[PDB]
Amino acid sequence: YNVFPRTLKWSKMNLTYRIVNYTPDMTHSEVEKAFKKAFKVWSDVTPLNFTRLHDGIADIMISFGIKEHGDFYPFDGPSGLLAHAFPPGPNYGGDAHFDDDETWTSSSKGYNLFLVAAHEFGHSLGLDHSKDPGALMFPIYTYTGKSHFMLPDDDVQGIQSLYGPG
Amino acid sequence: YNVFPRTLKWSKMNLTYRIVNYTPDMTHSEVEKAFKKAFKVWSDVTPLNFTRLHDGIADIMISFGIKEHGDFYPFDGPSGLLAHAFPPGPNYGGDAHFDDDETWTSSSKGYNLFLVAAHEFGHSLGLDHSKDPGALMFPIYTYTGKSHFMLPDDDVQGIQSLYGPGDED
Amino acid sequence: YNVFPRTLKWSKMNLTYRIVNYTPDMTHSEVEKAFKKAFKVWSDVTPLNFTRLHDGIADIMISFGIKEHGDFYPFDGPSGLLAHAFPPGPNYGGDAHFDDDETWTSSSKGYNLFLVAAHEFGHSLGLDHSKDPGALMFPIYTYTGKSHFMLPDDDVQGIQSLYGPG
Amino acid sequence: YNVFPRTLKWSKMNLTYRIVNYTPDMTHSEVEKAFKKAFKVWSDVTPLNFTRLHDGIADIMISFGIKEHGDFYPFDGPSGLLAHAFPPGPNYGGDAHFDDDETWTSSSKGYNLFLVAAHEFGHSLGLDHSKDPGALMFPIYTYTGKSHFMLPDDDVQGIQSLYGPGDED
Ligand SMILES: O=C(N[C@@H]1CCCS(=O)(=O)C1)c1ccc(Oc2ccc(C#C[C@]3(O)CN4CCC3CC4)cc2)cc1
Ligand SMILES: O=C(N[C@@H]1CCCS(=O)(=O)C1)c1ccc(Oc2ccc(C#C[C@]3(O)CN4CCC3CC4)cc2)cc1
Ligand SMILES: O=C(N[C@H]1CCCS(=O)(=O)C1)c1ccc(Oc2ccc(C#C[C@]3(O)CN4CCC3CC4)cc2)cc1
Ligand SMILES: O=C(N[C@H]1CCCS(=O)(=O)C1)c1ccc(Oc2ccc(C#C[C@]3(O)CN4CCC3CC4)cc2)cc1
Ligand SMILES: [Ca+2]
Ligand SMILES: [Ca+2]
Ligand SMILES: [Ca+2]
Ligand SMILES: [Ca+2]
Ligand SMILES: [Ca+2]
Ligand SMILES: [Ca+2]
Ligand SMILES: [Ca+2]
Ligand SMILES: [Ca+2]
Ligand code: NA
Ligand code: NA
Ligand code: NA
Ligand code: NA
Ligand SMILES: [Zn+2]
Ligand SMILES: [Zn+2]
Ligand SMILES: [Zn+2]
Ligand SMILES: [Zn+2]
Ligand SMILES: [Zn+2]
Ligand SMILES: [Zn+2]
Ligand SMILES: [Zn+2]
Ligand SMILES: [Zn+2]
Repeated sequence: YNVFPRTLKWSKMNLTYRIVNYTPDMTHSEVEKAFKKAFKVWSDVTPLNFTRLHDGIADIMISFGIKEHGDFYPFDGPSGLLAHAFPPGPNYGGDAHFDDDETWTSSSKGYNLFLVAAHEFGHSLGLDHSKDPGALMFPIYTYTGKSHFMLPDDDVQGIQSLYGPG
Repeated sequence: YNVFPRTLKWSKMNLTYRIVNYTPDMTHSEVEKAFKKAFKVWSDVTPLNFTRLHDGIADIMISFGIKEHGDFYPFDGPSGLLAHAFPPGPNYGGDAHFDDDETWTSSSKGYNLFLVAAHEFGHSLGLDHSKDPGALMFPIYTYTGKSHFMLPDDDVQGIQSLYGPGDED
Repeated sequence: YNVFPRTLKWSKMNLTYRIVNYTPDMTHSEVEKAFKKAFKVWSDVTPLNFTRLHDGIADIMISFGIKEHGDFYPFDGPSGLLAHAFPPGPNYGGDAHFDDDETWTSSSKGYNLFLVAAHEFGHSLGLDHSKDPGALMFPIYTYTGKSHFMLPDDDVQGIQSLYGPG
Repeated sequence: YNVFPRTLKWSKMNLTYRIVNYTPDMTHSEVEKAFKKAFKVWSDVTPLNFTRLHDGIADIMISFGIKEHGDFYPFDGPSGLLAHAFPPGPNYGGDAHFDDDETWTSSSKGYNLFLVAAHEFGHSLGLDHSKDPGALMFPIYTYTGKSHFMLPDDDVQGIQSLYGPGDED
């Protein structure tokens, strides 16, 4: 027999990402910074490193889309589903899509992109939803106003359980 | 925290299905009996339970379509791809699609719907194709009609590696 | 230059149809009768004839589907959009899809299939929406209880303006 | 009663568009200037009006995507198909898609976004490809950058056969 085995973790520590397109809501510079900072969340506590490619295929393809946007898991217009990502693996594995029917922001007016991305990249790297209500991997969006992100211990233990400490 | 599970499987034992639409080739009643039996192939041999829904969102959405019918697996007219099913997962996950350019039956003629459905529902549950030529999960159609259907050992081991044996008696 | 020319009418009077699949809500016999009767509406007042095929390609392919069902014009779950059809032409032209997230009926409990089909086949044959509130080609569903359908004069004039009288 | 119109065209002169997302290759501002100019190619020469929407449902939804991006017209990486647009109609009708595996510019380098958009928007409005090698609707990319853009006669005749000339002065 055969089952469908999942890829439980990336078998390499060095990963690439490509920002394929850009939301109307934020500057390219703001978007870029949000994603760089969201990857940093995970690289800061593991041996994982993240390199941005401008062209061609990277492990983690990032794009913004609305409704049916190419994977038959359509988004839903404003609110509800915010974004989704695929777990580790080839092709669509690791990739992240953000519903551009949301208003994305570098602060408080709409969804904070850094925080939603950081959550999504947890998925990209092998983490499911946490049941701990303080966790970044908890299913619900929270934005504290705080200018300095610290990754909650539950997420640190989760990611470390896959990759070890940095 | 939670890491994703080891294999694609359902994380709950109680599953629902919906017959979204029906083939011209057989009565509603024959289609329903075929699919009920196909699920029982798997429930008999694990702790899985299957309940039919008449409408709304079920885990396993069953439908009959031809050519482009809403995914990346277009059908191809008569013979060829008979049907396909998505592995366990949300939305399209677990769904089962049957090519209605085939002849579906409850006999030895055309393609026996019970047998192809039993096969497809292994995919819906987490089994890919087997290489064991006696396996129900073998990717080639073979008709048998034994009064008491026995699931081949290779399929019993595959499915129980995913969900365990359920009540062994 | 080129525009995209529409096919304004079928260039043949004899047309075929295929019922590809069947709703859960009605017997095959009931469904069959509804479609036969809905075609009859248009054949009764024009030289058009309709032949049912069981297999292969016919001019008017009839199927029931939910959500995304193969043409990127998805249905919408219960209520709202009931069905849609394509105007005359090859391939998808003439075809009719019915949203099987509606309850279809031979009477009053849910949508009367005969009446919605008859409307859809008006589209299949080259008619747009009527502005006359009594017309079968008016955009809004009405079901009178009446056991005997008579096609409103506005629709008779519309279809005849394309094909002539029977 | 109403028979369908003779050609695929918009049955209203006031049309809206939405820039759903943006290419990495150019600033928001450059992208907006390119598209505004592309629409003005057609509004200058018919009674058509185009208004930008910042969100929601517009007649013409513009977006940048790669490979499978939600239709039956997957992109193909660099060169090849540059972009495609649906003819006038509801939902996908009028929408314009640009392959972001191309290099989009506001110069002679890569593919000039203004020119490819001007071309695509003819499709969004009801023009198919022309055989006139000097036509904007010719299916092959050619760069010119004349300060005052003149729409070629073949494209003026095509578009006005659909919507008339608007104010001729
Ligand atoms: O789409 C989403 N949710 C649902 C999916 C199904 C459809 S639905 O249920 O409507 C929405 C979705 C929701 C949230 C999300 O990203 C998330 C998830 C959790 C957080 C968080 C948090 C914090 O408490 C706030 N700070 C202190 C502790 C911790 C970290 C920083 C932020 C973004 C990403 C996606
Ligand atoms: O889907 C539909 N409508 C909308 C489309 C956009 C989404 S929405 O606006 O929610 C619904 C739709 C609606 C209706 C429909 O079929 C129709 C349309 C009109 C009729 C009618 C009628 C009658 O008045 C009743 N009798 C006496 C005169 C005449 C004929 C017999 C019946 C079915 C077919 C499709
Ligand atoms: O679509 C199908 N396969 C290919 C078609 C060609 C195009 S493709 O090559 O992509 C896939 C397809 C789909 C479903 C199928 O269902 C199947 C698969 C296997 C069987 C079987 C069998 C037995 O040998 C007969 N009995 C004794 C032992 C076992 C069990 C009972 C029956 C139906 C079989 C084939
Ligand atoms: O995708 C495209 N075409 C093919 C690519 C190969 C795959 S395919 O063969 O399917 C289609 C494609 C898409 C958009 C294009 O935009 C176009 C099309 C034509 C032009 C032009 C031109 C001129 O000659 C230059 N100037 C003087 C006269 C005219 C007008 C101004 C510019 C952009 C051009 C090509
Ligand atoms: Ca990937
Ligand atoms: Ca949303
Ligand atoms: Ca087939
Ligand atoms: Ca499912
Ligand atoms: Ca057809
Ligand atoms: Ca509906
Ligand atoms: Ca390309
Ligand atoms: Ca549109
Ligand atoms: Na947005
Ligand atoms: Na069939
Ligand atoms: Na139904
Ligand atoms: Na690009
Ligand atoms: Zn997606
Ligand atoms: Zn999540
Ligand atoms: Zn399918
Ligand atoms: Zn199979
Ligand atoms: Zn359809
Ligand atoms: Zn209608
Ligand atoms: Zn496209
Ligand atoms: Zn073109």
